[PDB]
Amino acid sequence: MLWHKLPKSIYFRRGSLPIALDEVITDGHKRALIVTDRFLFNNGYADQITSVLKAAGVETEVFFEVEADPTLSIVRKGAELANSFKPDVIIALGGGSPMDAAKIMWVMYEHPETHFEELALRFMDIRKRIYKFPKMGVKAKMIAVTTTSGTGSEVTPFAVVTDDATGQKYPLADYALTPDMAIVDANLVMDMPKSLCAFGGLDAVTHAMEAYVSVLASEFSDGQALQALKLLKEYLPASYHEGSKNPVARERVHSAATIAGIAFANAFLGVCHSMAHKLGSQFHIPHGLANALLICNVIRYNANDNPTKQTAFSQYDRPQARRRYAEIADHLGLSAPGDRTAAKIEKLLAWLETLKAELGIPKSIREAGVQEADFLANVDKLSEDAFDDQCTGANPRYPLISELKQILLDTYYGRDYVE
Amino acid sequence: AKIEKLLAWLETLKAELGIPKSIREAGVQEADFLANVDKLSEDAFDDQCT
Repeated sequence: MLWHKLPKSIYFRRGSLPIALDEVITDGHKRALIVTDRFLFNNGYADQITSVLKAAGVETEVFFEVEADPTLSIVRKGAELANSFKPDVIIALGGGSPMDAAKIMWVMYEHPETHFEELALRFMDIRKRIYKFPKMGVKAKMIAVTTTSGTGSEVTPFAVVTDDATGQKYPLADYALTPDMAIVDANLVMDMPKSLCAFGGLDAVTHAMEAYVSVLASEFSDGQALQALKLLKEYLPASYHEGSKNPVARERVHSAATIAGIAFANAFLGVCHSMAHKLGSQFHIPHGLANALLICNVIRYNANDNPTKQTAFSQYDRPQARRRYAEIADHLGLSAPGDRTAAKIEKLLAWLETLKAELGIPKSIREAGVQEADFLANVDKLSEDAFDDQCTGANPRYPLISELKQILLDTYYGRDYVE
Repeated sequence: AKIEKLLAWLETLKAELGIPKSIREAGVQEADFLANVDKLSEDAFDDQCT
């Protein structure tokens, strides 16, 4: 059995933040808490909510203590602040870290008796509905407001928490942590400088390129993935070169980014996802350009006819990983009227590197400022640590350990994966 | 000879303290460095040297 699960209401467009939070004034809440960053609190972005909320009169406060990664102790102080305050509306603002930080400090606010480890053990993935999760939404509810164009963490039920003492990652994922309302505005994002826009643009590119060809791809998220891929090729370079002098392409890039976030929230992600997580978490690389270096090698990694060494149910559901890449390529409008498969694959993967040219990213990991010593020292620390971190995964070809470090070495030197 | 023996020493010191050998290995691209070299060239002249 397969599903399609979304938040209850997604409101969106340019100039829609103050008119969306009128319905929480009308019904019916009186106390509120805001989770955001210190940086946006230093600027005048957090006052745009509090100034509207205090005119009707509600109790508001700001938690601007969010590190770039959640550290499992910030959320403990946040839960202490929350059950000292007792609110019933939690508004998350930002991108990435404040959203899942608010999710984790909300799930421990509804159940202060549950310990973290049984949450870390009972709940690690979906496709496994054993057995159930405690009832939430009883004394509070969550609103999610995005700022950065390119992530979809306001519609996805995912969270990543880093331990302080051991440095241990913990992913949490079940469909009881999606927010109740997602607000998609474009006025909040008009002054971000390049190339912060290009990072999120390539992040949305990879999230939409992956989630079409997964093995969990049902027919309910194919059309939206193809729509997210269609809406970037006209409006991402125009948003990169000028801005905010052209206030048309930026909001369309923003909206297609949250379309991609809707797309991968049901058919899950792949291997370059966790590889980008570990590559960015170790070298302190910003997430978003890590997979932009990897994605062409991953497309080459999946473009093989049929090596039957680690395949599974190859006559049951999946046609071919080649053919769906060909479908992306000739749907996008990049093909002659008379072609074959491999020519369409080549015309597809020739194009995004020409895009990455003017988006202005380095051509390997070494030009991003990564030495040889610590890289070759810890490559076998990462090579199998990126195997058990849920990949599993919906890779069309099941991988093994020594095939990932081939990608990790071919990317750092600036070569291609061909055999 | 004394001057040469002096500046031969702290290069061996920088060896085992583990620091890169030029600015490029620290992670500085060529484009924005050649863009901003004449900005920094005279701006580091008036700034009290003297």
